[PDB]
Amino acid sequence: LNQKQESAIKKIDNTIKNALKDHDIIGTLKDMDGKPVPKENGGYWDHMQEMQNTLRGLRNHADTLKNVNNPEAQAAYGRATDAINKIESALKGYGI
Amino acid sequence: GKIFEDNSLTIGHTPLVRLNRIGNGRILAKVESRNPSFSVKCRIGANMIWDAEKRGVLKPGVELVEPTSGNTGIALAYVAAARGYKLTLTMPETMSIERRKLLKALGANLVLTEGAKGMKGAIQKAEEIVASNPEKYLLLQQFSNPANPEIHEKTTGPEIWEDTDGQVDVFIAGVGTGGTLTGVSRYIKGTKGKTDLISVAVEPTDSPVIAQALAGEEIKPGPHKIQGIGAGFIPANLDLKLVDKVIGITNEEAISTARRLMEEEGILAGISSGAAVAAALKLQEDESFTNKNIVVILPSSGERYLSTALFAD
Amino acid sequence: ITLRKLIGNINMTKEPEQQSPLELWFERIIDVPLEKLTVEDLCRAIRQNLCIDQLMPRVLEVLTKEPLAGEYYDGELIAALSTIKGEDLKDQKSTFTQIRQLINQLEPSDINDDLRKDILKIN
Repeated sequence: LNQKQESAIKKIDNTIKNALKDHDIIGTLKDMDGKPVPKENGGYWDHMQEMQNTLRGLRNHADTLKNVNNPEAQAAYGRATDAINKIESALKGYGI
Repeated sequence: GKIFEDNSLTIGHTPLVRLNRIGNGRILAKVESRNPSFSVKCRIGANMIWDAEKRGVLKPGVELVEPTSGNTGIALAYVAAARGYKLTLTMPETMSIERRKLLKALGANLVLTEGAKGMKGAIQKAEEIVASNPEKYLLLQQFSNPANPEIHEKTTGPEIWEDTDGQVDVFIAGVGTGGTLTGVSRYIKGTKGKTDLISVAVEPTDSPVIAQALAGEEIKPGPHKIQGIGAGFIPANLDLKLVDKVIGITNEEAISTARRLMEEEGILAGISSGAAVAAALKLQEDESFTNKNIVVILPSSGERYLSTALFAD
Repeated sequence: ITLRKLIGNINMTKEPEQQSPLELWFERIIDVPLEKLTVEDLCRAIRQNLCIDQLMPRVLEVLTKEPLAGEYYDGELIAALSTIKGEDLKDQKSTFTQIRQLINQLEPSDINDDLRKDILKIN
């Protein structure tokens, strides 16, 4: 009923909510459509790889807090799954 | 002779072509871009509207509505044009100008939704449109409509049976809505009683939700580049009881295998076609499948994606 | 030394109002020399295949002080290194193996364990 470094992980969810910009999602989708942003060297920037990284952090931190019997921690968990749902909802069914 | 009464009735009877330079010579590719709107979805665009007519729900004044950013939208567009229906497609605003032009040319009405809301925003708007007059609008619901797998049980399946004289041993199909795999399996395993058939679902490694579903794991989807499959959930039209095996394909295996199909076989191929073939090749490195007849679905042609990273060398 | 010195500006030339988040980000770190790149910047530059060769020394030092360095999650740097193609280890091929050693000596990990495995199948 009291926190430890689950603190260091509740902070990381909320500040990861400056990595859910509109153009972060829209770049992910255009990668899905096969239109990644070209570099001049040849090859592409990979915006959907950044989105996979963001999902991984959020998913990991939500697991950290999943069964922590504490109100502050359960609030951060709901925010992490609201954000995961926000991303999943954009992609599910896309391109079909 | 045969004179078709409109373009929707021309679906199917797509060729089964042996792959000569890819694999050992036992991979059979069914080229579903040989279809009125040049994808496998042509079949479900037709039958889903035929079924709606047969059910009586589609009547004078009733209009069609579906959310889709993919080949289902093209399939519904040509059928509605062929049979005199009004179609509204809801879809994200990330859709290209060229894709909008193709649909408008087929007479479809387009509703573009907020890009960051992705597909759910397009799904929501379609539901709000039908809610504004449920008697005027009808939702096709490609993921749940059993008319989706019904046409593959009535057409795609039988064609594979007839063309192979029943000697198909493995059937491989990437899963978007699940209809292709479900109906084809359902015909060959049920109607013809070949329970021996090994049915293989193909999905992306970066969104492997079918494999998660059969392990009892929690469903954790992600972005992937194999356009057309990999919905990120288990659609109602996917009957998991019929899936014998699921193979995840990486983005880069699908691109290069699709490019192999074009350069080595002369078959224009999209990413989802390269992925299904890549799964056949992975199955053939197991020596238990070395002498089996493998039928693979090739859902679309690479020329539809001429603007994409599929063409980078 | 900076990323501009190694590879120049690999952005398609366009005005910032027309640039994607990674194009923008690259212009913010291109003049930042390697030794001061934040951990977040380091992971992303690896993920985005930005002269990984010359980044290894910096990665080697960030991990010695903190083997699970990362911004978005612990182990992110190892996760990024998991994405390296061995062929682009030109002159730092030696510095990489020094890193692999530090990585092959640990106790607590999870979905990271496959990344640590994937690191060891690149040569």
